[PDB]
Amino acid sequence: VHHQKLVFFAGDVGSNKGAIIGLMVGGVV
Amino acid sequence: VHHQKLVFFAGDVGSNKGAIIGLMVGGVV
Amino acid sequence: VHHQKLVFFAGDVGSNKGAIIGLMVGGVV
Amino acid sequence: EVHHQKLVFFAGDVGSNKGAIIGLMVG
Amino acid sequence: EVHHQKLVFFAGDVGSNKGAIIGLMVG
Amino acid sequence: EVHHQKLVFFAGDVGSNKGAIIGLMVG
Amino acid sequence: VHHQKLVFFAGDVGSNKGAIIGLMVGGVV
Amino acid sequence: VHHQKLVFFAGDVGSNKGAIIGLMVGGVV
Amino acid sequence: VHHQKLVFFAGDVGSNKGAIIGLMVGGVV
Amino acid sequence: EVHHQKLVFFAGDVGSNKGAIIGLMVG
Amino acid sequence: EVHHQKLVFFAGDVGSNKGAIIGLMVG
Amino acid sequence: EVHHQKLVFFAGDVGSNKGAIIGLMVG
Repeated sequence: VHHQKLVFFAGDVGSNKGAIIGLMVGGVV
Repeated sequence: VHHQKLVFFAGDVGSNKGAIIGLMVGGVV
Repeated sequence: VHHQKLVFFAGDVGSNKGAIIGLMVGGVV
Repeated sequence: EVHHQKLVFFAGDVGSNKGAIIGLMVG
Repeated sequence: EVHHQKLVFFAGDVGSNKGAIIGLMVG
Repeated sequence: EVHHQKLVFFAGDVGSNKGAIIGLMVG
Repeated sequence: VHHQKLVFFAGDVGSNKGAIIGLMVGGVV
Repeated sequence: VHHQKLVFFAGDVGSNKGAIIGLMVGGVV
Repeated sequence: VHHQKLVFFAGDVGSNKGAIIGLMVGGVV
Repeated sequence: EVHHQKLVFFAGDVGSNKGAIIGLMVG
Repeated sequence: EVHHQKLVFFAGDVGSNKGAIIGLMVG
Repeated sequence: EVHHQKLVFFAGDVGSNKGAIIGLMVG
């Protein structure tokens, strides 16, 4: 089982007001 | 089982107010 | 089993207020 | 048993409240 | 048993409250 | 038993409160 | 010759995002 | 010749984001 | 010839983010 | 002669500008 | 002659500017 | 002749500027 670079941003990210999650298994975001 | 670069952004991302998730298995976003 | 670059953005992304998910198996978004 | 909820209420303006507004009421 | 909740209430303006606004009420 | 909550209330302005605003009320 | 209480609010006004004008003779609102 | 109480609020006003004008003769609001 | 109490607030005013003008003859608001 | 204007542009979000956005251009 | 203007631009968010944004440009 | 202006630009957030943003440009 190999998980790598599941979300990849090659450029810039200006503003995050939401959620950025690699792997989401449980909980509330 | 090989998961790589499931969401890939080659350019810029201005603003995120929502969700960006690689792999979504459970929970509430 | 090989999952790669399931959602690919070659240009820019201005604003996300919704969901961008690579692979969606369970949960509520 | 009540668990794992997200609630997003009132994205715009609310003029007047003369009653009750309650997020979570238990019992 | 009540657990794991997120509540986001009133993203804009509220003019007037003359009643009750309660986040979490237990018992 | 009530546990693990996040509450975000009133992101904008509130003009006037003449009633009650309570975060968490126990008993 | 006598203008009085042309707009009368006996109760409460929650929010105004528009125009409330007594007497409108010229201009742009 | 007599202008009085052209806009009358007997109760409370919660929030104003617009215009409240007694008498509007010229200009831009 | 007599202008009096053109806008009258008998109760409270919570917040103003707009304009409250008695008499508007020229200009930009 | 150009006078007495009010301009309210872009009440929501703008994702991306790659061109020109100009309030007032004279000459 | 250009006079008496009010300009209210961009009430929400702007993600990315890669071009030009100019309030007032004279000549 | 350019006179008597009010400019209110960018009430929310700006993520990224890679270009130009100029209030007033004369000549």
